Amino acid sequence: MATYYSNDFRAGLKIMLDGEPYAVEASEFVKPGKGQAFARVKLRRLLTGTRVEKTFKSTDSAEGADVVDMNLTYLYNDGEFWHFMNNETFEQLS
Amino acid sequence: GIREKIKLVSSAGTGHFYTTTKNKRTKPEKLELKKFDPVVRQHVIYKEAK
Amino acid sequence: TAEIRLSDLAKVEGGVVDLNTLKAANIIGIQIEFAKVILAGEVTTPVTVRGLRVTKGARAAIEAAGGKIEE
Amino acid sequence: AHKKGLGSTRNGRDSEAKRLGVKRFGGESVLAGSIIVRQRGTKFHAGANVGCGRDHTLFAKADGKVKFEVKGPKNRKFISIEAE
Amino acid sequence: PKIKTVRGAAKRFKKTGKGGFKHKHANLRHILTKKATKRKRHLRPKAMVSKGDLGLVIACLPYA
RNA sequence: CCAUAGGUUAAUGAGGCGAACCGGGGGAACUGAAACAUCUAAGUACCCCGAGGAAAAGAAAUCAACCGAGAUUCCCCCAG
RNA sequence: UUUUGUAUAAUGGGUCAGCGACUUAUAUUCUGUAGCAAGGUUAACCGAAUAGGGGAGCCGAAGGGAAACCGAGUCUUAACU
RNA sequence: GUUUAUUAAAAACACAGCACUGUGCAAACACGAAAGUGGACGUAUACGGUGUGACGCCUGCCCGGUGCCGGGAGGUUAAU
RNA sequence: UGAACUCGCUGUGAAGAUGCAGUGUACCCGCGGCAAGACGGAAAGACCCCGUAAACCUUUACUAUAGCUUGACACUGAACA
RNA sequence: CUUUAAUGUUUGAUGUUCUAACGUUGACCCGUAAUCCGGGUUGCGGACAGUGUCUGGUGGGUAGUUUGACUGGGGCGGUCUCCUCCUAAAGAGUAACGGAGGAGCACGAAGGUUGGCUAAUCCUGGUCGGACAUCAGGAGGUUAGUGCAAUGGCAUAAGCCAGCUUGACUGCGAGCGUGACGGCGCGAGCAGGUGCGAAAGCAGGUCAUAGUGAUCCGGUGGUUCUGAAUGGAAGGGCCAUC
Repeated sequence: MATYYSNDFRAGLKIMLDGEPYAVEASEFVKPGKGQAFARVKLRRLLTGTRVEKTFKSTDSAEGADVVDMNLTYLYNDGEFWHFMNNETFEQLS
Repeated sequence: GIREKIKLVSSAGTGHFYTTTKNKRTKPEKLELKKFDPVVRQHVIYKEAK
Repeated sequence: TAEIRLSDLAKVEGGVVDLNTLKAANIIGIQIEFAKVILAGEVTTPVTVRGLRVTKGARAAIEAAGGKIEE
Repeated sequence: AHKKGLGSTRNGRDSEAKRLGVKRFGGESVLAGSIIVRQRGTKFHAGANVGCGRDHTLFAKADGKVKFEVKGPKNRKFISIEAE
Repeated sequence: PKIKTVRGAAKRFKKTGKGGFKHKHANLRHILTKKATKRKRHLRPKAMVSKGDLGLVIACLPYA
């Protein structure tokens, strides 16, 4: 369980909301006089995944999980489902 | 974070148990340590559980 | 439950001691179902105790004055 | 009146002080089990009738007077107790 | 009207023989397996209330 | 068609007011919790109906403890 | 009056007279005091009643334990030097 | 033309026109714990809402976000 | 509108003096004028901050709810596919 | 697993028909000199709709409230807990938005014990071979290492390897140190029970200090400790613990 306000996630930090979990590509920061600060966070969808655009204010946080991206090795095909293979821990995957 | 906790269930008739932490993703086998039992007053080998 | 000293023991009525006649002496109460006798000191009369729970020391004290304790 | 922007400070972190040091000084009659010296490393080593806790804490193992030595080839400080 | 005793204090203390109060230590509800055995033995029996926080206990319960 | 609904006349009874008390219908918020949503405030304030000199309840499908007490209301306790 | 600090150019008061602010009930606690004293005291109520009856009750003399229990001991403990 | 009566009369609002959309009439919608009225003793050349504001020339591209509309297969899903 | 027998100056001072210290000038008292001062009068600053103050307004802030909407039961039945 | 029926299926999904519930803000008749309402045939609807209870979705149309603090004004930015050093003025303690770094762990061996060992980096010689692999020798001296920052520390080594093992064990604990307190920290030794060493002895974690949060509520296991008349159980209590 993690927390990330809009002054924390800036690039390559996954967020989780309802879901599906998204990814931040690039963002700017505006701290304007009279009013609250915000950030034009250009998010990126992960599942479908085309795009989503939100303008988060100083509130609020979002759950960051999961982030993990790593190199795999394809070796197997059977019917519908496929599998992969690691080289740093040698663990199966579906 | 990584190192979760386990429950050392006594293999004797008592319901006493020790608890400790073991990293499952390094040595995935069970622990068979041999400690004191405050109920039977024996030196029973303990077995790993959740 | 209620605890009873050895001072308020020679004034029950006569010699007999039970849950009643200690209730009339107003030293235990009305809602009492269990009563005991505890070594507290200075018992004189041959007190007869029936149905109470005399711990250890008043049994060596009431019999030292001439009493008999039964269940 | 104009007001320019102000920076930040990365510093500003300190600990609770651990109250280390010599507790009972020399020629002071102590009871058995009294802490004599709290220290991180063994600045003072344990001499006669003085033990060493796991915290490198030199504790008294008998009654008597705290005594400081300069014994040893490496010129180090020991702490002894003359049993009184 | 009479004084109403705070019920959160009467269920956490008990009157001793000479006016003092005993209490239960508070470290004993969760992740204790990170603590040592010596920390989990001296917190098991009851201990007395220190005199620095004794006047608050007497004031919050007059009857007991 | 019968009969009703409806119409007219008579008989007796009711309408309205009142200082508080009582039963039922409806029912807040400020405040307290050092904020606040549960809760407290409080079934209080108030609105409405109805009855009396008092009103309401009331002669156990009740407690009790394995011994017994015999409807209701009110006061002191039990007990913060 | 409020303040680290006021002749302060800090606040208040035109002056007079009248009124105007630490209380009341019920609990509990401590000191002083009075009565009785290992015992003390009655509450409502009957009452030709601030008299006398009324001991229902409250507090103290025994504590320890979470509790059953045990008792000048007791709890923790298989037992405690 | 109208408006901040009591410091702002305007570039504000209104306006005919235009377009989207709702509504087949016991209409939509509004008021009302409800019955009932408005809409209307009208009924799509009618009515309600929204945006723009005579007129002349015009009003381009984007359906991802959000809202609306349509389809129902598959997945998740309440009381029962 | 505290009381005044109510000067200029430089300096000190809660940090810009008719009252303090030094020094200078000035008989006592009105009327007509002018507004530099008495941090003049009038409004417990409108701005700023503080208060675990209030008020409305906004929204994909939180928990709710009117209304709209779906399904089951109820009023609610009978023949066949 | 699937295509395929025979069956008692469990029953839903709709789709026609019928009328007697219900709708009728259709006409006609009457109460009635009455476009309200009520009764009467009849016509069209029709078990749909509509309403009530339960329930999911939608819901600023509306209501109750929250929207942190330090701060060389508020804001903005930054910090909030813990650890090392300096500021800190030769005990301790000591502030600032003062100078600098780290932590929200790891381990069943990297713990316990017994036995044995002593580095860094240069220099020379040496197959591939080089600034840097391994080997041989010396100078050199702990400038090395210590699971991880920093100070303190360590050669009797806490640094490194191996054999054997689980004392990283239960009930205590005289005593003091440090805190307003909640708490934290050291603890000889006793009792039971093991480990290693022939033996003396050592071990209730790791060289030490960071690796962590109080309560309430809730879950698992054990223990008649209680258990609303009794005998049980539920729920509580204790203990281990999430």
